[PDB]
Amino acid sequence: MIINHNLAAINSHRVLKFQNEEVSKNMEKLSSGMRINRAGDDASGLAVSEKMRTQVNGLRQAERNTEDGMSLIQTTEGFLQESNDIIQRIRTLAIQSSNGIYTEEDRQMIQVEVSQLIDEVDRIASQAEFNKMNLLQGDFARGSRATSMWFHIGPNMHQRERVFIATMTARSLNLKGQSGELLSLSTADKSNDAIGTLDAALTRISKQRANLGAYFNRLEHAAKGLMNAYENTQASESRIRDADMAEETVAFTKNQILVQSGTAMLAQANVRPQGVLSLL
Repeated sequence: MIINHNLAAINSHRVLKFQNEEVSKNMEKLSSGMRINRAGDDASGLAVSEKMRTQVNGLRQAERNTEDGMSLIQTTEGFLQESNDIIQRIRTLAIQSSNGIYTEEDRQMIQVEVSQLIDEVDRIASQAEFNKMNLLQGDFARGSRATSMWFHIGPNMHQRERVFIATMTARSLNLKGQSGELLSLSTADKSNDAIGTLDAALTRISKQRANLGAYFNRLEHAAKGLMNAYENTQASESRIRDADMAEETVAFTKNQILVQSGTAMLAQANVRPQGVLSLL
């Protein structure tokens, strides 16, 4: 028997060391909880998982953006509500002032309230704000040269939609003139003519409310779609990257038993050449 080299021990050790490497890979997978932990396990799977992680993060952020845009729209509509109520009050006052039983003094008394209400409309226009941004002054109007409002409702580069808000000053409503002269109710004839102007202003405010309502409805649908897409994308990403722990435990236990058996066989092969010494 050859004792200068122990080939059985060499073979047993080689098998054992590669079994130990397999055990280490299993432990990595079990402690992290992810099937892919280093490049090499599945390169294309890792690339697809990273793209899907980008998509998941973007879908969550886009849903948050959609909620924020919803909040902005809701604030703007809430601001328009007060203006609509004020214009309704002014129209009722114009109906009353058209009657012939009133003198000029009573019409001036009505014009006092008209002046206060028109000033309140202008105050709403110039002071309605969202995150230090004016909403009703025409900054986001269709032909505006100041700025534009965009909502980024998608996880990718150009997935954004534009929102237009028109001007609700007493001027775009024709309650204030070019030189700043207020709408007048001080005479019966002018009060009668003021009914049509107030009707047109109510029409403009209603159109603006309809536009914002449509914007909100669309944002609702977009948010529901974004949540559904995010759930599906998380399902796909976890199906590609996350480890199944039952299978991993099975493989780990098998490799542990193999390591134990290989160690026993290495110990057995180490003492094998001791039988030669009986011949010396």
